[PDB]
Amino acid sequence: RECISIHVGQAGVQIGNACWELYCLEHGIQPDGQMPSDKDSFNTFFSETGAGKHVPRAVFVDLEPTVIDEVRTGTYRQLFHPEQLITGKEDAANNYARGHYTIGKEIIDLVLDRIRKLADQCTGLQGFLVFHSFGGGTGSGFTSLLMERLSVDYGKKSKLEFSIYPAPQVSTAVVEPYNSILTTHTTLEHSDCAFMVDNEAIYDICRRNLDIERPTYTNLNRLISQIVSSITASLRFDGALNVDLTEFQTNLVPYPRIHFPLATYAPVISAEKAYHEQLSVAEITNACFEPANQMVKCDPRHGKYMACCLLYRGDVVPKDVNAAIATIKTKRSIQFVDWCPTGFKVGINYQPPTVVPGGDLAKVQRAVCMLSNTTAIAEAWARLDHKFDLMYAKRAFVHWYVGEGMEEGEFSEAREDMAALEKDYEEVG
Amino acid sequence: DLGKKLLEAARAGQDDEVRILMANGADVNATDASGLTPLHLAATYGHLEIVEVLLKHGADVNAIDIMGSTPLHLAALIGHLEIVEVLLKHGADVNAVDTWGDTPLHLAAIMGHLEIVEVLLKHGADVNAQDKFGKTAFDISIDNGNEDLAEILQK
Amino acid sequence: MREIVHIQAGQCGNQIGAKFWEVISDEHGIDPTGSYHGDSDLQLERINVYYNEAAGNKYVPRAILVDLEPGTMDSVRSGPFGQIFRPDNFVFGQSGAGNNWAKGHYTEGAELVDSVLDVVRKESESCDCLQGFQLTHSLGGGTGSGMGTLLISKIREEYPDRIMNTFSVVPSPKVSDTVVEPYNATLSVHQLVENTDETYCIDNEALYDICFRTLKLTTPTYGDLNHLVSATMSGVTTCLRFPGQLNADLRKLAVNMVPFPRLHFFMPGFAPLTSRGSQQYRALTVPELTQQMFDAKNMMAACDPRHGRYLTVAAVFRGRMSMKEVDEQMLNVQNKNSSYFVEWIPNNVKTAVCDIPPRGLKMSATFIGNSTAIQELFKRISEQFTAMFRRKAFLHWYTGEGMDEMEFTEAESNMNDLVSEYQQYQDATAD
Ligand SMILES: Nc1nc2c(ncn2[C@@H]2O[C@H](COP(=O)(O)OP(=O)(O)OP(=O)(O)O)[C@@H](O)[C@H]2O)c(=O)[nH]1
Ligand SMILES: Nc1nc2c(ncn2[C@@H]2O[C@H](COP(=O)(O)OP(=O)(O)OP(=O)(O)O)[C@@H](O)[C@H]2O)c(=O)[nH]1
Ligand SMILES: COc1ccc(-c2oc3cc(O)cc(O)c3c(=O)c2OC)cc1O
Ligand SMILES: [Mg+2]
Ligand SMILES: [Mg+2]
Repeated sequence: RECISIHVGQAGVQIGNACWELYCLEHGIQPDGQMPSDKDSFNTFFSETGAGKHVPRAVFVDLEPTVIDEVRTGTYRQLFHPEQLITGKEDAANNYARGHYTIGKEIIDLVLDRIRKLADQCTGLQGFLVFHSFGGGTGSGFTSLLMERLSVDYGKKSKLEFSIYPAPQVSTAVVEPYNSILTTHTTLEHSDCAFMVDNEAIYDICRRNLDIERPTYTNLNRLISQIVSSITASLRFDGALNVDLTEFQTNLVPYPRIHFPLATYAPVISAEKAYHEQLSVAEITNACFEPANQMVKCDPRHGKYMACCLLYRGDVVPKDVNAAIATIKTKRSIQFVDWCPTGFKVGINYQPPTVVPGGDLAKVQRAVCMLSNTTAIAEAWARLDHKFDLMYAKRAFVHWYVGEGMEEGEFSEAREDMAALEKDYEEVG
Repeated sequence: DLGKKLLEAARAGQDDEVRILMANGADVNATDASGLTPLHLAATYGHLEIVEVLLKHGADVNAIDIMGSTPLHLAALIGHLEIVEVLLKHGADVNAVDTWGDTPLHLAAIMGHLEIVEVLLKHGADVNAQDKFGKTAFDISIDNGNEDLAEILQK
Repeated sequence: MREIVHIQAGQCGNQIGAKFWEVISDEHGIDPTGSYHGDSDLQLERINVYYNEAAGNKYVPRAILVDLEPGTMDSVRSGPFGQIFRPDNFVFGQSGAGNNWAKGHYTEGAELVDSVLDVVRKESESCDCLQGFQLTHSLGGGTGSGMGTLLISKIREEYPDRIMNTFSVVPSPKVSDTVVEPYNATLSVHQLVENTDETYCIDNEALYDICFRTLKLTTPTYGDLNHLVSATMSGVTTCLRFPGQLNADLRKLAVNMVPFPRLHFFMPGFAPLTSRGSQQYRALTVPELTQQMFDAKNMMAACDPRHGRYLTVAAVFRGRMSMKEVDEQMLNVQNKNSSYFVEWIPNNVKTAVCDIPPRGLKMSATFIGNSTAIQELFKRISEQFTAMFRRKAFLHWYTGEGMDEMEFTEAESNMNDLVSEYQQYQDATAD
């Protein structure tokens, strides 16, 4: 049962690069697609040609060519279907409206037809994993247009997002709060599960765990791809937890609108510490409840849990996981809502995690990604909504959107949806 | 009517035409529809020789049009330094006030005619004279950030 | 979003335009014949933004040269790079406009505008993905101001989804004591408020003041002034001409700098301020660069930023320097000067860094502010306009060209409305 990954805009494309590079290493696939090791569950993400070439089920889309041209000429110039690397000539100029209406309209049909080509090669297509920024005009506006069209053309298929949530340290546009709220409003009903990636959280982790004083996108993306990989490993390997996209929703999403789980990953160790003492199951599990290791800045102690999955990779004995969990349910004030099993779901993949040559992370014997649905992630929505409110009260910059095929009432409509979402979290909390 | 022709010759700078019309009885103090005299127009358009000849033949150096503008107002606004000098020598009121409350000092300051500002000050221009919004020439120089002008006005 | 079409109109427009092309040609390693003699590939990656590539690795400016006054033709050609421009891109009339906006906008200028539009169309049709136009002109004359704004409006009609950007030189009695210039500038600003997306306000009052009071040049020349202009024009286009993590193009600049369509007049600034042929052991630190960039003395418009509030700011550092040190200094200025940045536009100061410094400097910084203080520049022009208009001096020069006297009142009213709008957002609170 196949999964198709779609990467939209610069952030989505560059993060996709890092992910598929890691995927190839994890499955023993070379940059030209050849795989001696064997020739399996990795077929969910890789098709196979008659010549034994394993090709990602992946589409990359951008409204200008700069970043995708790098994929077309780089290490993996031969990995992807060349027709699944799709570029226009003029980007969305940081404007949701241009990505969704005026510029994105020119290429949406080509993108859907190229996706159809991949879908037609699947015998049991599960759905889509969609990578994109909140802040960009393409990442926000074209993604919501694409998600709208995918819901119509693939009504029964699941759609998962990995969404890059903006931070001022590395942001590019002052209007990123607008683009973030607009795409969240219009994509909410078309997405089943969305893992937000707070650039500020990733930036902080690079600074304090990896000793990188001024992290670049390359630093950020290698860490993000490690975490994405730990999230998608269950789809590409044998395992008992989160084995298809439907189960992501079953396990992590109790109601369709609050479908934003929090990812926490440990351990993150600088590659300069190649002889670090190895951390135990108990230590890496306890680290999953330290806010400093989260992919989104918020405080789960101020919220309630609705779900909690622990995805282990490496030298991890099940009895040690259970003892580590037992400790957590005692020493820790970890409050579940009253209507959810206060149980932790556990998957173990016994292969040790892979690290990419060129990366910043030390190899480790065991790692864990915790996926939890906590009401505390509403703090991230509140931070965005407040920045939206400051500018929108003056109608600052709104004329750029109204001039690009969008109506001013869509701003208020989107913001009311966000208010309802914040209230959704309060009522569960 | 030689008055309308004198008004036109003064504005256009036609010296000989001005001489001829005065020799045939043209009203040196004719006014156009707004009250401008030949001297106003020659002062506005920079015709120094016509200014002097008009002043030689009975021009009222301090005539006002309907907006209270004197010839010195207009010479100071447009920036004709030599004409400013001649008008003052012939008795021009250095502190004449027009309907907007402006003096010649106000107008030279606004337009950045710094040499004319200095001449007006030397002839007793009133640094405390306020326009209808309460502004003196010094206020204009401060509000404007014109440091050269403000220095000149503090002397 | 690659190519820019550059237009230069009138004497001022062609003079500062020529300097621009001299300066960025040198930055991109292009010589006066069009050959690339540089030793870095960063010089060529985005050369197409401003140059067409022709036969035999020769680069030709995408530049159109316009003037009603034929003598401007010859001045450009006699310049160092005068032979680099495409001869068919010279579009010139028989007689200048004599500082008459009406002649530039309505009579002589309107007779020549279609010939300019033909060359513009030719340059535009050969562009891969045209991003928009930049125009250099003065507002105090007749051609650059009157014909310049007519051109803008016409280009606007033909290319409605293309950005229009101007470098507009504002008049000052300190440089030209010609008293109709407030008329021409006010009529022009009326046009620019409606028809351009972004305008760099190059104020001859500020340029003179910098030269006379800071650089100690007792009698500044146009070359002294234009030395400051070309440093500024190079700095504000750096992010368009060299690859940058900021993805810079004219529309993104507009989206991030212009919160309200009419309030699109930028205050530029530059550090270090230098006189030409006057090298000094500069080696400005990053803290000196940051402080000078926000100093009123370094602004190319004669306005005190401390008298208003920054809606948006871009700061472009050029040279080899610590990114971290820049980040720390840039956060410092916002934390100390906190009250000078509007609180209702979060994260409204952007920093860019280009490794490549301008000619003759190891360190440099360029400032682009959308500051409500720019109302001081419009109020200065407005007061001179009003002083003249109330006595109706030289109005016949304009109405004699078919122009109506109500266009003067309308322009003055629109520019005063512009001032009121700046004051409105200067006093607005996030409450
Ligand atoms: N983590 C990460 N964030 C990125 C990357 N590239 C851009 N961003 C972030 O994404 C936001 C900007 O959106 P982009 O993805 O670059 O823009 P886009 O989707 O191409 O849309 P347009 O360029 O406006 O057409 C900002 O918040 C950036 O910080 C990246 O490679 N990694
Ligand atoms: N900074 C700077 N200003 C200039 C330059 N040349 C002219 N000016 C200013 O431009 C204004 C006059 O406009 P011009 O460009 O000379 O006139 P024009 O555009 O050719 O139009 P015409 O009236 O027909 O001559 C005055 O404010 C001058 O001070 C220059 O080279 N550099
Ligand atoms: C409020 O924060 C911001 C301020 C400015 C910018 C920005 O600055 C420029 C400066 C230039 O000199 C040239 C440019 O092309 C650009 C530009 O394209 C651009 O937007 C992509 C972005 C921001 O987010
Ligand atoms: Mg992009
Ligand atoms: Mg000229």
